[PDB]
Amino acid sequence: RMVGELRDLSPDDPQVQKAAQAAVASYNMGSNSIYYFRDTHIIKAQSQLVAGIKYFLTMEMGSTDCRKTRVTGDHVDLTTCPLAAGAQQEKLRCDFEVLVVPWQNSSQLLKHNCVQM
Repeated sequence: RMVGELRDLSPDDPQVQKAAQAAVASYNMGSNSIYYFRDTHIIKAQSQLVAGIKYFLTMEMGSTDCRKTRVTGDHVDLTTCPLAAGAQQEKLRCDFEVLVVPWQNSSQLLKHNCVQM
């Protein structure tokens, strides 16, 4: 078995960004809201070395005006989805654990825990 150091990374790190996008996309596939949520801010980002790499992300999200009825996943561009304003506006502070392995393309959201703000 292989277990490594838990290290702090920059939120702007390009591989942290991909992990975040995989974390958000997985949340939307399993969330109860009609609207797609979107990452607004990445607060903290750590990485741990395993047979692969685990990414421990603390990040803020926001509900959008984009709906699952009108737009399907895998074909949704969250950059074209505006944050909902008033009445619907819902914010979440989420902890994400993203596993990335070399033999796979799709990263996995292994665990999550969101908390309204």
